[PDB]
Amino acid sequence: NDRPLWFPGSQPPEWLDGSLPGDFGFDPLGLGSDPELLKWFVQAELVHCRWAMLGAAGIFIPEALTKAGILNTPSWTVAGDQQYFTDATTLFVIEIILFAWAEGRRWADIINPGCVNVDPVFPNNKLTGTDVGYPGGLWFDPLGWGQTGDAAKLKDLRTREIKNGRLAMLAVLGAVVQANYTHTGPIDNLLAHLADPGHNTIFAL
Amino acid sequence: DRPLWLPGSEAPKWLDGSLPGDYGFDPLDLAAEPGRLNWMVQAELVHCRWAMLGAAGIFIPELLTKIGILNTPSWYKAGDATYFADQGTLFIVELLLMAWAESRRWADIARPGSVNTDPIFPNNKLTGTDVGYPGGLWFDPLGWGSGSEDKLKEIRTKEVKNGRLAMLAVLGAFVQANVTHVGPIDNLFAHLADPYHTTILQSL
Amino acid sequence: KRSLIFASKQSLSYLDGTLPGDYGFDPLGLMDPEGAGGFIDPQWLPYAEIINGRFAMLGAAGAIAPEVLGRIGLIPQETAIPWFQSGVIPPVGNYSYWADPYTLFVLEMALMGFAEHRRAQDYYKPGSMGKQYFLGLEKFLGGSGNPAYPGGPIFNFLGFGKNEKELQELKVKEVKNGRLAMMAVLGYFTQAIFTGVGPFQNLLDHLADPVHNNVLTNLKIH
Amino acid sequence: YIGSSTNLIMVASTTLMLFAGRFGLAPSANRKSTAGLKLVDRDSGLQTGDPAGFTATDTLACGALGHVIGVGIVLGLKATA
Amino acid sequence: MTGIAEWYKVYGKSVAPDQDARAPYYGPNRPLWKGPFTKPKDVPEYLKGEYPGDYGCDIFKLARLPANYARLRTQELMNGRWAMLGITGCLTPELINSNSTPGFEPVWFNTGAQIFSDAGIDYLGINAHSLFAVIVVQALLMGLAEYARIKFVPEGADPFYPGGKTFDPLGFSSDPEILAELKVKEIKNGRLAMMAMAGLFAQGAVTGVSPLQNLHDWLHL
Ligand code: CLA
Ligand code: CLA
Ligand SMILES: CC1=C[C@H](O)CC(C)(C)[C@H]1/C=C/C(C)=C/C=C/C(C)=C/C=C/C=C(C)/C=C/C=C(C)/C=C/C1=C(C)C[C@H](O)CC1(C)C
Repeated sequence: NDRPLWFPGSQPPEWLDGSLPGDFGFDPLGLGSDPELLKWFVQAELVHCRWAMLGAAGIFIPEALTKAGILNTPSWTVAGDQQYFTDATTLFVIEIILFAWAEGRRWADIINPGCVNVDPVFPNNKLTGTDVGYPGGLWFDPLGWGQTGDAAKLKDLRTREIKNGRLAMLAVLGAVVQANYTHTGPIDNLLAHLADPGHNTIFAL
Repeated sequence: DRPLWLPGSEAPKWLDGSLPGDYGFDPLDLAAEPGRLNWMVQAELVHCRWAMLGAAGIFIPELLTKIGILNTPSWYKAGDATYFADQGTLFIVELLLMAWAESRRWADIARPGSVNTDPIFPNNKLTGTDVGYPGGLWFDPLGWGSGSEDKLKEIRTKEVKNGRLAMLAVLGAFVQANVTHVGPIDNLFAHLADPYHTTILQSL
Repeated sequence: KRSLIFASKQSLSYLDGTLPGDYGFDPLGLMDPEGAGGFIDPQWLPYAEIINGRFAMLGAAGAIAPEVLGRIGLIPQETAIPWFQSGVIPPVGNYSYWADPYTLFVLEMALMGFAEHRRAQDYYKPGSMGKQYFLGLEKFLGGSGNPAYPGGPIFNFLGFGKNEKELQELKVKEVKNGRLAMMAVLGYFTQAIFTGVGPFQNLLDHLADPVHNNVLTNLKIH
Repeated sequence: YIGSSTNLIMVASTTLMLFAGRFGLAPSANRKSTAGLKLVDRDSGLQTGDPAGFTATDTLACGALGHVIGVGIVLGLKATA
Repeated sequence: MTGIAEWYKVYGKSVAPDQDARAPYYGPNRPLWKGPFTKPKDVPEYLKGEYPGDYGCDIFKLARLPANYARLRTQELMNGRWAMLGITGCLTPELINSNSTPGFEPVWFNTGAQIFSDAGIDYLGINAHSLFAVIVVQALLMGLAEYARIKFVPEGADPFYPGGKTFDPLGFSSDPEILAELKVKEIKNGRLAMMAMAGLFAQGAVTGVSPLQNLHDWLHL
């Protein structure tokens, strides 16, 4: 199944075959050789990619809208050390308790697909999803889209999601490291780079 | 088959489908050895029933004391109040009376259907066929635990669940008054006042 | 077929495994049947080992029991004393019992003589303690073929070892615990000299600061 | 005391003697010395778990001689320097 | 049959032919990762014991694919050998001299910034601050050794146990049985080196002091 590759002139790894969404035969280290580990890795990829989408949004959009617009969030790096409705070391435990349920349901789905597709309270609110990592139902795909019967448009949308998500992952890693080193926010750094593309770089520290 | 403690899992072989409250919750396999299962089900029956009674003496008193209808002392301070008898004497009298009742139950567990007759008067008999559920006119004055097997599981399941919750609640009170040094009901009405700064973590 | 500690070609010739604790450890060849004599012979050494071990089991669990029970606080503290301060060695310490320790020693000698001489006469002449009248209970003290294991209605009144396999395993367990208790009593003695405090005190000192409380740091005596 | 010169000397002497006895550089229970100081093999009859043939008696002998030599060296170095 | 190959006073398990130097560590009756508590539920059906260091520990089921199992074994061997050299190279500097008074450094994790600033690397007490003059030489030398190892297998030698005259000059592996146990010895010492290294990394990350000084503080105090 010849397809575009990360490295045009390379033989695709045998275990990869292009069926998975966003599969470009990029396994230089041969980590996803074992099929079961490959399945686990694709689930991990999906979850990291979505969490990175959310993190990039919440890191940049507020900071895109502070130098302009209205929302004056001072920074995302010092956003943690603030005051809120509840303290930090117990907000953490509240988050852990609230997330244990959902994370356990997803874990059970990964180990045993289909066992966690029913609402525990009312045994009628199913989820209508047979592809792992994409439950669907009415909390995850409320606005119809998400299924296409038997076609490949869904595969294209899957690839779009994977690719946007890898971009978001890289962007948030850049946000973290570039905040750690430049001692400054991301958006003003972008503006400064645009001002002087040449001298303002990773070398003028 | 039945809803287990984990939605996706396989119940242990020994906990097939029978005992009331059976949810296949045995991660540590503490009843795997044959014969031990009967001992444990009786053991949990005893703790839960005791815990039900122990929770009604730790919360209901304080429940209708804080609002105020009885003015009883706290659960964790009732062990020093002077009563008509002595604390030590009350302990020993309990021990002997507990010894008789516990010993009668023990003989039933070891040899089922052997302690079913009244010693003083060999005419009164105790209505009971399942170990751990002995009826008669004393334990079962209303006949609410005999008949079709279907309702037996329901009521027995209702019994154990309230008991399991009761055992958990009393454990709280023990530890939960130990560190906070305050009554249980006081903690409830202090948790609904400012919930987000009254937590286990903020008690060290 | 079994664990060997420091066996030799000579030792393994006569140590085959019949005895409970038989692991071939005989570097000095003290149980060689070729030169069997009065007390150095195959018939006496296992018996002497068992008896020394049983008295050592009583000693190791008795030289430390009062101290432990007083530390947990259920015996009087004045009776919670190290073993060497209980009048066994009056110079290091003495205790006032109902009788002075020499009268107690004479009573002990009389009672232990009545017991020990009978044990000896059953060892040398088996079954001889079940014939002559002895307050009517000479029939309980008849013993069996093996001197170390009488197993009568008195010496075995819970009736362990109904089968031979469990009986032999229990023998091996007895021999091991006895050897451990003997080594423990030797440790009690040496630690009493080198430390001046009871065995439980030494254990707690080691458990507190193991690297500064050991033989290397504590051969300064005091 | 672990880093002291006495400790180092004693450890080195004992280790060297044990190494010599174990690796056939000194007489042992299974390594007899002839009149020409050549080491021949003998059956001492003591079974040991050491593949080479180092016995418990060999260990005790080597340790004792190593301690003797180490004490000699320590006291000599103290008296001289 | 060759240089210090008949030197049979290092076996480790055999006073005599009673054992063949490979009976343990291989086959069904071998030591496992939980001693006698290895009732078969975690010992898989592919770890039979043909390879050195097989203790039957595949909790996470990584080596369930035989091809991946071979790759993992080679990868274990290489970090294992490199870990052995590294721990030796991290300790020997601080068993010979000590104190960072000159541009020398007895601390393994502070010797890398030694050149970067101030002085250059002064072996035991080769200069200046030029990074990209050691870097290129090391990159060039390793790239070709790295490249000559993945290739250039003479005709049929194991690419990880060549055993010719340049990698086994002393001929310890002439006897197959002594090669079987030496492989177990190699992997086990290698695993120890790796755990020691993780200890150095973690201890340095937490305590921040030289590993031996950590030992001195722990033991003496
Ligand atoms: C989507 C990725 C992304 C983008 C667009 C940027 C953009 C920028 N970064 Mg950030 N950065 C990133 C990822 C990214 N970074 C990551 C992953 C790291 C961690 C290594 C960093 C660490 C970092 C530091 C420490 C610094 C910057 C700086 C900069 C600015 C100057 C460019 C530069 O020095 O590049 C440096 C880039 C790298 C070292 C890594 C390459 C980036 C990725 C991996 C490759 C590009 C991917 C993709 C093809 C780009 C598509 C862009 C498209 C939307 C047009 C610029 C605003 C500098 C700054 O603030 O200047 C004002 C600065 O000091 N970045
Ligand atoms: C039953 C065997 C036994 C046990 C458990 C102990 C335990 C202990 N001894 Mg005692 N000891 C024993 C036999 C034993 N000893 C014998 C036979 C002698 C005479 C040579 C001594 C002479 C002795 C002295 C002089 C001192 C101790 C000390 C100690 C403490 C450890 C620190 C130390 O330097 O040890 C040194 C240990 C030895 C010199 C004896 C080592 C060899 C014997 C055979 C013990 C072997 C232990 C073995 C693992 C079996 C343990 C059984 C069980 C616990 C698993 C510790 C409480 C020290 C102490 O009190 O610290 C405050 C101390 O100063 N012991
Ligand atoms: C087995 C198993 C099984 C199951 O299945 C699961 C589990 C359990 C999880 C698993 C586990 C695992 C593990 C543990 C691993 C580990 C690893 C390591 C440690 C490595 C190291 C590794 C290590 C290594 C390589 C090392 C290396 C080293 C080096 C290079 C060094 C270098 C150096 C030095 C000398 C010093 C100087 O001055 C400088 C430098 C430059 C710094």
